[PDB]
Amino acid sequence: SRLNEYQVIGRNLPTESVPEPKLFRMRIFAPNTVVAKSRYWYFLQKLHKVKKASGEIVSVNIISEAKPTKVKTFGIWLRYESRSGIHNMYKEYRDVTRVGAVETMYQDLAARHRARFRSIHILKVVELEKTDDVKRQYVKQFLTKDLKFPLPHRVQKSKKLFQATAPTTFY
Amino acid sequence: GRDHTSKQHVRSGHRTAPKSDNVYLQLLVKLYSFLARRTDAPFNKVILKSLFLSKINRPPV
Amino acid sequence: VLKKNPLKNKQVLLRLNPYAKAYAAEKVGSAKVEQAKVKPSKGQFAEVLKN
Amino acid sequence: NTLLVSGPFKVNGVPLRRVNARYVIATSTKVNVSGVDVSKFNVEYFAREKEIKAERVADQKSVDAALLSEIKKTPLLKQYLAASFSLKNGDRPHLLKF
Amino acid sequence: SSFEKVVVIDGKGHLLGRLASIVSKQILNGQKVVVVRCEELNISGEFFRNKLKYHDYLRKATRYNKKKGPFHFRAPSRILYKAIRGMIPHKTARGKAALERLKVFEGVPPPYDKKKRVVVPQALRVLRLKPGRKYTTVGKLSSAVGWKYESVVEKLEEKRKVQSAEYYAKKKALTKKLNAAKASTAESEAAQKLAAFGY
Amino acid sequence: QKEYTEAERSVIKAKRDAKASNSYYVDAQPKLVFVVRIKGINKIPPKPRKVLQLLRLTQINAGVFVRLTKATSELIKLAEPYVAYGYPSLSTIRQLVYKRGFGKVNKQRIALSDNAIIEANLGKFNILSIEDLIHEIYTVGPNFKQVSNFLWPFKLSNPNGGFRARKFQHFIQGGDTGNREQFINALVKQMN
Amino acid sequence: AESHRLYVKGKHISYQRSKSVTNPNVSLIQIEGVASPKDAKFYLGKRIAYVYRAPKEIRGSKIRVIWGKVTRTHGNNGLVRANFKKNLPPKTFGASVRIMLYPSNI
RNA sequence: ACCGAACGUGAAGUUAAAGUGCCGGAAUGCACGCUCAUCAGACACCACAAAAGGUGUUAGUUCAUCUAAAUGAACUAGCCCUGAAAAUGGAUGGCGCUCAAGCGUGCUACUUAUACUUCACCGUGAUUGCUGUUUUGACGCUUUCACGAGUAGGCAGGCGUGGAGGUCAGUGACGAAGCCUU
RNA sequence: UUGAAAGGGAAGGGCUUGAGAUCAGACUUGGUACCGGGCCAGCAUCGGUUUGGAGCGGCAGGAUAAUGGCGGAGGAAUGUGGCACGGCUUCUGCUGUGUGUUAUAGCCUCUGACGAUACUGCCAGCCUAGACCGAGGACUGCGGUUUUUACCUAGGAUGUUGGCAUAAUGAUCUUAAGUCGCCCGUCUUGAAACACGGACCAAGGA
Ligand SMILES: CN[C@@H]1[C@@H](O)[C@@H](O[C@@H]2[C@@H](O)[C@H](O[C@H]3O[C@H]([C@@H](C)O)[C@@H](O)[C@H](O)[C@H]3N)[C@@H](N)C[C@H]2N)OC[C@]1(C)O
Repeated sequence: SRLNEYQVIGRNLPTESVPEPKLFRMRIFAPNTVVAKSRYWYFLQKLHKVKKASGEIVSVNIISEAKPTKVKTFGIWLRYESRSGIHNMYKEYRDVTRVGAVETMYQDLAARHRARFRSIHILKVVELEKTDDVKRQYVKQFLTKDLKFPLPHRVQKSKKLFQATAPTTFY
Repeated sequence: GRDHTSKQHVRSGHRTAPKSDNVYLQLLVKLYSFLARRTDAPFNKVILKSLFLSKINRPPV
Repeated sequence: VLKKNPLKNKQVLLRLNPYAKAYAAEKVGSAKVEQAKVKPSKGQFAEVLKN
Repeated sequence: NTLLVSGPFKVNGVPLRRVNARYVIATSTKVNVSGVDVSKFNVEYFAREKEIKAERVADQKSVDAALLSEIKKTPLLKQYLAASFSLKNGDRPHLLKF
Repeated sequence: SSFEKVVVIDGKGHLLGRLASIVSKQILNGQKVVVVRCEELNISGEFFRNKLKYHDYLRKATRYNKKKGPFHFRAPSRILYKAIRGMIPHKTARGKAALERLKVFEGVPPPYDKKKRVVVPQALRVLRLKPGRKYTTVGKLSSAVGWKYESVVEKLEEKRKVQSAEYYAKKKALTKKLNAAKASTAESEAAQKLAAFGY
Repeated sequence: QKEYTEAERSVIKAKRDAKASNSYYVDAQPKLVFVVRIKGINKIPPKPRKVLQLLRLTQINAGVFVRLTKATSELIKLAEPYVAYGYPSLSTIRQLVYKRGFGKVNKQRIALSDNAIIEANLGKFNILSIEDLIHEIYTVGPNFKQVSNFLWPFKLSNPNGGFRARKFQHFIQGGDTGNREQFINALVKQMN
Repeated sequence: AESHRLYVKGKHISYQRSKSVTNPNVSLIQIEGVASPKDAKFYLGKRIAYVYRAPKEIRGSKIRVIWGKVTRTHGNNGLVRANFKKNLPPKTFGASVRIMLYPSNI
């Protein structure tokens, strides 16, 4: 629920020399539209030599998942900043939406690399259509034949402070 | 809290009554206070404020 | 002597806004909109999905 | 604003009297009293003026007659009315249906 | 979550601090608590590490007079008591009254040997710790730092368990007999009417 | 009421027509903001302090309506880390004026409890009722200046539900200050 | 029968307080069997009696009562805030109170 | 001296910063991971640590040998370990905590300041009106609104003491004044 | 000295309530058995403020949601049935590898006409659970229902009932409990200071 995927379309303000400026689109993963347009201007100012004051947002639109109940494996390409430099990396996630995999990626780079949201650029998110496009074993092990596994040591969550029967963990 | 734009609890700084204790001056002030309150003629308001003035603010004519 | 909220007191609402009676009696708050079923995005705009 | 109740007095020991609706729990059990004559019971009937006036005894008999007539149609209803109510250990009034 | 006259807790397999915080809040709210089998309490972390921690505790003593210093109690119930007292405003009269509502024991002495013992799921080690982690038994730690009565408690606990198993065998026999009696009077009119009501 | 609905339907129609004709409809930029001071009165540098005084924002949780131009935009730019602002909807304006609407009559805060009070002070500008005043605010009319200055600064409560964990950083970075652009209405519903 | 109770058991837990300052005018009350704000809202507006014994008889009785009422829930675990005619004395932290079933809305 | 917020006397509501295992008001709340330390770690200012090492574990980058069943090399950076020695016994505030009550991140609710909102009352400053009813108080009465921190210091309105002019044809040996007193 | 009370390495203070003691009041300067009043409370309805409910309903927008379901076309493998080869099976989920495309399971992509749901917003829509407050004191105003110079929820609380007046009710004193509270004065950037004066009291004292 943290994030949505938006398209943001913008251009330069029309002038006499350039009456029909080119339209540029970006795919932005943001909590809301304010942050979405902010990210769009951030990236346009880094790539091209355009500022917010001389441009305008043309369109902001939710991009919904095509198949929100189909299990997918995603590849994500990232540029992130560590404490000591700038690095590119590629990771894989399993989810039913692109936004879900992106939220997991943000949690994952927070957990393993101490990489905050401000320190990550999402280069590309791709649905991996073939089992041969899946590279990482930590997701590849969930794509095997007749997958099954137990859940040992079930801890039941009680509504009372004191229990009159011995604890059990069967399941 | 308030970010006060002006100084708080400021008296107007204009005399609202004679400092004099003369009873007959106060009778005149009573008359012209009624007149200034009930007539909207500027002359009466001017006369009312003049009765409040101190001695150096009423030079002899 | 007492401020009464027009959003709460109906009499104060009608004292300030006479049209509130017409708005309520004409069900303006839940008025239907007549139009046709259309899908104007089915062409190029579907580039929201991929460029 | 008060409520007119009766035990019936023969069943409970509580007579025709007034109670306040905020000091009562209304249950799900219903008795058809459509044939009970309670027309003349008003505020002045319980007006203040020990021994009970004979008219009050007569009216208690009259109302309890039809009341007991309808009550026995429901099995165990009479014994339910004869028994007091109390909260046992583990009874949660917020979770209970009456 | 009912208000009880006394709550008797089997300390076996409970983690020290979690049980301590729960019991502290219980006694502070006017609930009487008894904890038995404090020798069977658990502390997370390997035995050597908790032994080092207790030795760090032992090192602290009033320099100018050792008899005024912190008093280091070695018995497992006193280890639990130290944990609990640190979670109580024990220097107030209300805190002393709360601590007067608590009783802690090695083993299960009378009259608690014939009373119901309960567990606290939020403090139970098998439910709280990740399966691979190491933990300490408080009885073993107490012996290593000077508690003298581990074998006495073990012997008395063996005797109590024999007696309790005899009790349970008798109870189980009567329960089976009563179950047979209830099944015999099944398919009765009252029983069917009860089954309609959920009972 | 008719022209509000006609304005809404026409914008919807123009967006739908742009999708059909392979175009994009860009909404008219907002002309109105509602600015709430969410910072106390201590430790404010002189220039934003003066700016906040000029916006009549001299207490925490005071709110004013500002017509957007380059001049006022740079004014609000200066006060950005001390205010929360956005674009108020019609219903938000109506709720603010109805519940916490007060008029400046002879330097006195006077409740807008009768249309006579509004008409005796803004009648010369063709404002005769509370709905005229709300209309003049919402559609930034020729006499926005007089109507908005006649309105005493709105004295809001703290939000029911609180703020985000930390207020004093921009809305974009998870704080509460700056422009939030339609979410000012949710904040005002919390605070009104 | 063996039981005659028509009230719900409760305890006087604490005053309304921050870390260092207490507010005796508001008491925090634990209702037996109530573990969520959803279940506690049944008891809002119900009357509360703290019943205690005193050395000197009044109208022949040594039993004295302090009356209050439930005002709102407190926290997430089903505690409630209560308002008594006289603030409950702090020595009763941990003492039993009686939550009445009236004013009833069942 | 930092963060929040500046203060008349109160009621109700809501918050800020900071928090919610116990001490302590508020979740042993929901969630994805990382970490096991025979000196773990635990929150700005702030009560320090470096160069340099580790085949502890985790995730990544770039090459290479592979069915003519995976594996090898260099490297990057997270937590952990080593580097890390002082004098009374002792400090993540204490207890204690290990799928945390630790570290990174997301979320839901919840707790409470002399702050904010509405109301009451006090004062200050302004403000409406008041003579054929102004009538023995117009230095009065009355309508409405805003505001209230303070050393040095200024001013205003008052309280108390000895004595003096005037007045109450005042009190008092049937007890003045003084003194003691839930 | 007597009486009362309290007391685990000071005592004292503020706030709050309990307990014990003391004080106070309306049955009035009450009116002629009744009328009428004082105090404390229950309930009802209203007004102001405010917190809730697994709330209920109407409407709008978006890819005029995306999905799903149904119909149609195309494809593939973590390949179903079938078939061919095997180690363990008297094929008693036995079993693995192959081939290939719906068969004795299914899946994916595109799409055609309908129908919903989430998300966001609007309702001068409805129902429902609690808390705190009641300033003012003939009328005058704005509105509303119009049945009418009438009535109203509309320029700030009333109705009704019980109990008590040898009393609940309030205030102070002592004490217990909870929480907070360093020794004043002074010089000073900075004082509780291991800075200075101060054992106590009266009268004098700038
Ligand atoms: C990520 N930066 C880390 C910073 O977090 C910190 O790291 C400490 C490290 O110094 C500690 O380790 C150090 O300090 C401890 C003790 C003094 O706490 C010593 O026992 C130990 O020998 C010593 N190496 C280690 N136990 C925890 C890390 N987070 O120290 C600086 C640093 C290494 O740059």
